[PDB]
Amino acid sequence: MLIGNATVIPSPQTLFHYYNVNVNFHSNYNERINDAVAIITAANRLNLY
Amino acid sequence: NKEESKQLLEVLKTKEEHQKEVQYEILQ
Amino acid sequence: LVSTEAQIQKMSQDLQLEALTIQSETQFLTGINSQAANDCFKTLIAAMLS
Amino acid sequence: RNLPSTARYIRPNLLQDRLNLHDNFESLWDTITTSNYILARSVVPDLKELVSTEAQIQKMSQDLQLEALTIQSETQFLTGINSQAANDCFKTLIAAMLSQRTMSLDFVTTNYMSLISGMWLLTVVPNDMFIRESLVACQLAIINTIIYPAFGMQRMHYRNGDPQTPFQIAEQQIQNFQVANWLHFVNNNQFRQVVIDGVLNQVLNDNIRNGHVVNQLMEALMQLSRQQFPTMPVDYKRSIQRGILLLSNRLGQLVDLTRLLAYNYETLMACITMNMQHVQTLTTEKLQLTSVTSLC
Amino acid sequence: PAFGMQRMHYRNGDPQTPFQIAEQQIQNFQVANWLHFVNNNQFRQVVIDGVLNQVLNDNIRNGHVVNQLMEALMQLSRQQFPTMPVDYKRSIQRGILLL
Amino acid sequence: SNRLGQLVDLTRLLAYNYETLMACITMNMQHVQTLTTEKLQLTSVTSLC
Amino acid sequence: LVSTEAQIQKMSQDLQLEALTIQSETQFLTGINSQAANDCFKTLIAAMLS
Amino acid sequence: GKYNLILSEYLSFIYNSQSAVQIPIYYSSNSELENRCIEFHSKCLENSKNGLSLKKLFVEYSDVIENATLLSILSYSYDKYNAVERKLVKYAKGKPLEADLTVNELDYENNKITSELFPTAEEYTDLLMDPAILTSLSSNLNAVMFWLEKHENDVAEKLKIYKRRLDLFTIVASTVNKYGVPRHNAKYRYEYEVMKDKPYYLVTWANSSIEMLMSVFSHEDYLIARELIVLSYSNRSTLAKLVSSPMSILVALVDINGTFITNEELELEFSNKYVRAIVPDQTFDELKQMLDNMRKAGLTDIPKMIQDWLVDCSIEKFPLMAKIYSWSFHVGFRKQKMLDAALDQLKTEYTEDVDDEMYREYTMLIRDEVVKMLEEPVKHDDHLLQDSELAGLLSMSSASNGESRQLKFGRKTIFSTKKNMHVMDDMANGRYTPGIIPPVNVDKPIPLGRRDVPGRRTRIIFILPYEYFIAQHAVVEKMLIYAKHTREYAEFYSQSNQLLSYGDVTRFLSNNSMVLYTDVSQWDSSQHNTQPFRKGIIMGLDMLANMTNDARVIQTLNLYKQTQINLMDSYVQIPDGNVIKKIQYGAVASGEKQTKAANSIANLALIKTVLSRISNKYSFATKIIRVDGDDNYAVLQFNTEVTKQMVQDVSNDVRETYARMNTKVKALVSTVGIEIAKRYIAGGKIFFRAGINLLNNEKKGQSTQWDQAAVLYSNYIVNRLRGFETDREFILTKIMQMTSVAITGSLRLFPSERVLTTNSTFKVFDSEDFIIEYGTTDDEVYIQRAFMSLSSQKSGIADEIAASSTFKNYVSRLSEQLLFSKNNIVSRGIALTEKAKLNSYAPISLEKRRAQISALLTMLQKPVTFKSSKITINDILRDIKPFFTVNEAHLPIQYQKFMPTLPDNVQYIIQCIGSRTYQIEDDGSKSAISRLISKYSVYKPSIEELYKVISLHENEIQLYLISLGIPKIDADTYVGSKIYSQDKYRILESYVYNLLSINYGCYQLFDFNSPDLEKLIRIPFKGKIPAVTFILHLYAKLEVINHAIKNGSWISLFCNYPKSEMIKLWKKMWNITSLRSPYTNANFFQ
Repeated sequence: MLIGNATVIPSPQTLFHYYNVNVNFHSNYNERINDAVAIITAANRLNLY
Repeated sequence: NKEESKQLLEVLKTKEEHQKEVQYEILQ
Repeated sequence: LVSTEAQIQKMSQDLQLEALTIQSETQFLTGINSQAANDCFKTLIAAMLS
Repeated sequence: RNLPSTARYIRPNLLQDRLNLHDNFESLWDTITTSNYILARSVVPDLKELVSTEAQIQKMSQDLQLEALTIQSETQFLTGINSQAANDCFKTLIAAMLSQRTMSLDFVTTNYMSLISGMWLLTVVPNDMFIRESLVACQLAIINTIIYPAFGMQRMHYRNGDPQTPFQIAEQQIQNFQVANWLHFVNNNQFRQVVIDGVLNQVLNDNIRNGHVVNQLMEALMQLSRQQFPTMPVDYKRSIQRGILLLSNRLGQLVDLTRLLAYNYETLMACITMNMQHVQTLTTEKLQLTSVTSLC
Repeated sequence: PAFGMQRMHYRNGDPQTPFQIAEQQIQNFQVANWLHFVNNNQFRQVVIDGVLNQVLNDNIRNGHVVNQLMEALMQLSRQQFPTMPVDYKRSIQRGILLL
Repeated sequence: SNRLGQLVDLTRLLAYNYETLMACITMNMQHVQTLTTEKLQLTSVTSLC
Repeated sequence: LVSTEAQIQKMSQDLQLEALTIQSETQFLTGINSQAANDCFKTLIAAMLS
Repeated sequence: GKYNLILSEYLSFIYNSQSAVQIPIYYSSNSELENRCIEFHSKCLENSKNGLSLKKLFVEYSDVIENATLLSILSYSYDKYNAVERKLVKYAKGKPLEADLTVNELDYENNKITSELFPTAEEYTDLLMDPAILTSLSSNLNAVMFWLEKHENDVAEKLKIYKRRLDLFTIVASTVNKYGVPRHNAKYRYEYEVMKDKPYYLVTWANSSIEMLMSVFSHEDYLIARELIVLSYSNRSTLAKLVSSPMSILVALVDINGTFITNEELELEFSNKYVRAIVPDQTFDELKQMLDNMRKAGLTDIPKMIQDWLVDCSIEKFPLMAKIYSWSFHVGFRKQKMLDAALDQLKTEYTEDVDDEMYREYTMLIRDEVVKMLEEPVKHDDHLLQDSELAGLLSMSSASNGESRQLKFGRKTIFSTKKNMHVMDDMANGRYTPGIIPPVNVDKPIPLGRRDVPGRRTRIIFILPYEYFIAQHAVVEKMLIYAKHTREYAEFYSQSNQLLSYGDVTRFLSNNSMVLYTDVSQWDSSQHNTQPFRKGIIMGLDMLANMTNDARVIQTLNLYKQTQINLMDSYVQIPDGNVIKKIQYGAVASGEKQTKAANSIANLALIKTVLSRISNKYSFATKIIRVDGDDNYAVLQFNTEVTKQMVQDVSNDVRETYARMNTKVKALVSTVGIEIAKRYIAGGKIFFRAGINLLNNEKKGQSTQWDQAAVLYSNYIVNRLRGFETDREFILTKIMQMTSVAITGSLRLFPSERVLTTNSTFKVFDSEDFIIEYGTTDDEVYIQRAFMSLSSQKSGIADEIAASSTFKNYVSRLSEQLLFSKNNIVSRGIALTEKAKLNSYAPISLEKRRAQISALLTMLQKPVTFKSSKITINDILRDIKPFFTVNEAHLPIQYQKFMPTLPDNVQYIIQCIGSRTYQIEDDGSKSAISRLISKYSVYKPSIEELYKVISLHENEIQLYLISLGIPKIDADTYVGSKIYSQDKYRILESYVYNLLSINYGCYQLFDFNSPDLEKLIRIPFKGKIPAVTFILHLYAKLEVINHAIKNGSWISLFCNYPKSEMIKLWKKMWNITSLRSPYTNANFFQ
């Protein structure tokens, strides 16, 4: 009920912020996965029982 | 006095008897 | 945004209320404020994106 | 527990009435029925969860678009909507049907909502289960001011000692298929005597249980909404039709309630040892009809 | 109540939402195509640039679905409520006119 | 109209009581226009009705 | 008899009065009381006999 | 029209001298008759001012004596305020009483001589036995003796009561005359110099004893009085708490046959359900030990009364117990020291043997509850969270009484405890600093208050700075909002104005179910209110901080977090004589905006934590859990039927499962009953606690001699409804003696019956209990217009404070924190609005009310005023009356008894009509204007202001609403919506209800939506004038009911109200000038 002839678009700084944050999270996600996968595959190829 | 009080303790058993209790007690 | 009170004055005029009845129409005015329009605008979009 | 074969148990004597105390021992049968009624009241469940009583009345009020502060005067449609009567009715019906006790009605004819909420009751339950003069009065009122005016029929010409009830003499007058089948059900509604597990029982239709009678009812009422009241004004019609719209909107909940009562009643019928006769009784149970509208 | 029908007898755990059964109960061209759309409204799972995406219909984006809905509402506004009173008509029709 | 039958009954009752106090009459009773008249407020009829 | 006030209740529920309107139906209530029904019942019958 | 005769006889009795003269004054609404009254008045005043006999003229002017209306009576008589002894020598032939110092635990709590405990008056304090009430012992004794004289010739059962109380008063008066009368100062305190040669605890015992013996109506009452009066002279710390203790077990012994139910807060719906009573064996042994202590104290009759009932354990003879249960709370307070009262609580046994698996779970449940409370507002960014500072700054009026601090407003010095004023003081010197939360440590410990209630322990109160309130406000309000609809927060569930009176237990009580109920009032110094509770909340705040994006909110949250840090280590200023102790208390107690709901939470979490251990050995379905402050109860139903052995073993397991967390408890398990502080149930019948001491109070309020009489009468009415019934005539005697005023040594003034029971701001009681009385006459209107002309008054202190610099600074900071550039159009409005919440400050009220009394007094003396047409209620009823018609009715009996302790007539009403089912917005909370007020504030505004505000033009409404902190955009939107016109009727409903105590007292207990009441009220419907038909139906209901109460029989009604008068009254509606005092209300639920 309260709108007319005025458009709101995300500012590019907000976009870049959102994108960079998502980027950093995803890269953190993959790198820590790769870390943990390394330790697991290490420990199962060494009889650390 | 207190002889009758101990009798009050005794007579306050017969009243308000539950049924499951006497069943399990006969069994037990 | 358009002025809340003005738009809602138009709603009021277009409803022809009565001060002496219950009028289900009255409940239509429940929460036609600003600060919720923005809240809904944020909540919906953030939900649909997330 | 597992019990040995050394154990024992005594069987009761559950032999039915050798005396036929439902044949002219009416003061004792009154005592028995009253005893069973009041006993049965202590086992009807409480309605644990409901809808609040003021958040409903505002929906009803706004549906009707009523003058302010008629809530506390209760322009007669709106009287006695509260609980403490709905539960009372809920309790009374079940305890009475178990004890097989007739219940009398203290209502008003000015209050047409009472007449409207009496319909669901007087349909789902046979009429020989109540006491005669009360439901005779109520049916007479209903016929005279909701039904026959909706087709331009005359009001009535009723006789005190009349073999037929208004619903009997009404099934043939009016011409509607839906209502015809509704009234067919009404007139031919009755209990089913049947002996099961040794005990006699007054049983429901097996259609009443899985509630579909209410669909015939809705068909008739929706049709009557679609009619006109030529002899009468618009506001009168408006008031009545709103009064049944307030029930229409609660339709599905009524259906569920009907099924629940039917289920619990028959379930408890199973847990009866003394045979259950269908016989009118001396003393009754008062029933404000606002306690039906309330319950509904 | 506008087209003069029963309220409903709807189950809690119905395997159909009310709109699915109501797609076939009704007699109205606009609403029936609308309910068809509703039943077949769903996201599009598409992998673009490595990432998945829940993409809309490309008829939803450009608002045109609203024309089916609003045409249906115009063909509802013009209706009478055979069962229900005129105050109820007034309330409802006034509200939907605000939108 | 919602007290129709009751008014029929009332009419029958008046007729009965009329012909009953007529039964305790001996001097023949003529249909003649009298001098003086009895007033009658119709509010007093509605009440009765 | 019927109680005067309950009968007026019934008439009121059926008539749909309005407190802000010169109604014609407002004049239906003048003199509904007993002691007049009695008075009419006595006058009519006495006159028809005499 | 009878009270005044008893007043006259009292005057004749107390003074008795030839020199003792009695001087009436009258008034009349008729001009000619008024001039004849003036004449009579004149001649009487002259005659009085000439030592002439007044008794001669009284026959000649008989008309004035019969038809005119009285105000008051003066009395000129020479005396040196003694007279008690001069009457009392005859009534004191019994034996005096001897103390027993080896009864109370302490030494100084014995009733020994003052000088043996306070040799110097410089170290004396009467506060350990201060009655704390503006009424004298001499008043009480005078009342008693006049009562005794007048009830000396009745011959009935009434006389058997009179002989009993006469014997008691002989027993008392022998003891009193042994030493003498303590003499009151101007403040009704008792100094060292009168008590210097007498026992210290003689006064409270005396007052309390008077209160008891005046509440004797039966033989058993006489037994109680004889058995308490002689033992209450020595035991003063372990007596009401003692005898009131077995009741919690006794309620678990009465089989239910018939029940009452809740759905929604007053939905009653009786149930014929039967439930047995599975009592174990060892609880009888507990009871026997309690009775051994009871006998060891010196009790003979009350073990017998407790012993002979058990032969049947019937509920018909049981109200005696309930009666007894209220007599324990009418013996007085254990007014010991702040220190020693704390040391009842401040004994701790903290151990490193509890689980750690338990506290983490406890903490987590608290955390989860916090998140459930705060998910929505923290996320959707509500204005009230952002502007929490301004919100708290508005809601300062609803806070506690801060520590006394020296202020100065221009050219005066003030020692206010109101925290808004503290903030105002701190604003000037740059000290207003809400972001910097003060510490609470060695460098700044906390003061204390004591929350007392007889028959129980003393609870403690924090006395904080003004930042803590601000921090806790917004979050606790959102928590409350969550708690409005959560059922288990019993003190906080509502339908937006109600607390659940009659419990939620009786749904699922049965032979298969049980209930565990438990007192948790000592669990304040406990080991579970320290570290885990606060850290759980902190964790919840962390979650919530990660559940929002705004920065203002995070600032608020970090400050609240740090507040919880500071509350984790908290020291406490406590004096002891001259020197001051400061103690480590890193835990929780009352005295906070957060404490109540948070304690409810904490008890909920605690019981949820406890409740996961019965599950190791039993299968039950938790049907209900409830927590309300100092207690909590949970009901549970089993897969099978209950036995004694399962209750006993469950009880031992529960006790030990509390012991595993280092937690003391008197564990109580039952099947039918509970006992808690405010109410209790036995056999499906609700009883209540009647514990309000009359002649001894909790603490020292701020009211006058006047208003304390009204509160005491309200409490009398309440206690009467509860069951504890005192003789109403005594109360009336006290009311007249406390509204009597001494203008000189020999002048004394006495008001009349038609001033105290008349609807005004000065109403005190009613001529017929449970029934307000109205005015069909000109005269009640006449004096009401006069008193309404006088109610509106000024406070020069308030005027000069509002003209100071701090007020200006306050306004400036408000402005620039909200809006600017309307410095002469709204800011003045905001100042006028702040004035509306300065009046909460007590000395302003004292200035204003004492001014009101002086203005009142200068027209009580002299004749009366015409008052210029101002319409009130009695004008309306005067005009409504000539269109009524009564008829004899006959109602049946159809409602069930469930409150035996009521009078039988009250029950007869209840046994013919229903009990109430709703609760109308007496303050308009559900009104859409109030759902804005509940959005930007908590504040009430009183219905006087609202009833006026709606009547004005559309201009000053805008100013008035914007001035209340509301912005301009929503106010404009509110004016455009026109919902206030949809709220005239609700406001008027609330107005009339508040004026007529409809939601305050006996009429608060009644269903006006009834069908049974309605069929008598045959008012036909007209429509389009809601106010008239509303008020007509209401007044007719009251007429029928009052006729019923005073005469028993019933009637119907009829009102053919003409439209002409409808229209004449429609314009008289919204210009009413009337008002009722807050102090006169009597809430049955306190």
